[PDB]
Amino acid sequence: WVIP
Amino acid sequence: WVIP
Amino acid sequence: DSCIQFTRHASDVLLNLNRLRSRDILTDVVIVVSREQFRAHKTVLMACSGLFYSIFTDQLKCNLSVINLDPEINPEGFCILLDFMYTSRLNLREGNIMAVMATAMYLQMEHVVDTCRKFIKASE
Amino acid sequence: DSCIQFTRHASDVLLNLNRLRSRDILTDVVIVVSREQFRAHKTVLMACSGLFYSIFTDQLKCNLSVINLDPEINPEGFCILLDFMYTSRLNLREGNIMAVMATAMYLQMEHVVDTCRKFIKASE
Ligand SMILES: O=C1Cc2cc(Nc3nc(Cl)ncc3Br)ccc2N1
Ligand SMILES: O=C1Cc2cc(Nc3nc(Cl)ncc3Br)ccc2N1
Ligand SMILES: [Cl-]
Ligand SMILES: [Cl-]
Repeated sequence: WVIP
Repeated sequence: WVIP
Repeated sequence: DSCIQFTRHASDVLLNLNRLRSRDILTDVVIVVSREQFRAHKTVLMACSGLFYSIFTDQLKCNLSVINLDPEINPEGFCILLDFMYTSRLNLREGNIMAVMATAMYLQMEHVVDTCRKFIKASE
Repeated sequence: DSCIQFTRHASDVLLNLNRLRSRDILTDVVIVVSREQFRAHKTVLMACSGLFYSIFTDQLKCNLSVINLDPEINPEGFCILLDFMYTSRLNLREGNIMAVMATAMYLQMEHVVDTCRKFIKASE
């Protein structure tokens, strides 16, 4: 999971 | 396009 | 093999499937969550959820145009997860995390369940 | 928004759609290319090809279970492109590049046409  |  | 690969292809496909969803093109099922209705593509639901995969591979349920979820399922939690299926983006907030995690467990969406458990553990 | 994103989601969705294709699950159209037949999901074809997008948004053709391609289309070129749609991998070889490029132009698959033109320009 990432900060888009 | 890339070499997978 | 000696194939070449187009890096953005999978993302571009999903973006187009979401565009079809937004314009209600070739949607083939209604998911009923209490008083709310959500139109979707059976194939996308199966590709994202262990529960929908099991439902639409059943010889009788594969032909249903309406699927009713358990009454305990929250429509907002479902909506957030349906958006995630078509976009890869999850709108996880303090106010919705419990409903989202419960819905992802029911839908059998393992990666969503995992991030919810980690975000909850960080706040305790 | 304040969304989080699961990097591998789009690739995982496409991998599952290809698994449904391999087991012939929920395929809803046959593409006829001369003596060959190819089963597929209308939504995936539309998401990958400007030609299929135009075909399945037509109020009459959207309901067809069989689509016949132009007789000039090579079945092997189509097969290579159908595989690319479901996997992001393109099996481009000296022996098939002309047929693949011609098929991608007909199908309106701009990124495939672009790499074919570049590979052809490098060999001249
Ligand atoms: O957390 C998750 C997400 C998910 C998706 C599917 N979908 C499919 N799985 C397989 Cl093996 N083949 C085709 C399809 Br469509 C099955 C289980 C799960 N569990
Ligand atoms: O080279 C390409 C690939 C492609 C795909 C689509 N598909 C869609 N396009 C739009 Cl804008 N919305 C929904 C869908 Br499905 C249209 C044109 C093209 N040209
Ligand atoms: Cl997931
Ligand atoms: Cl393309």
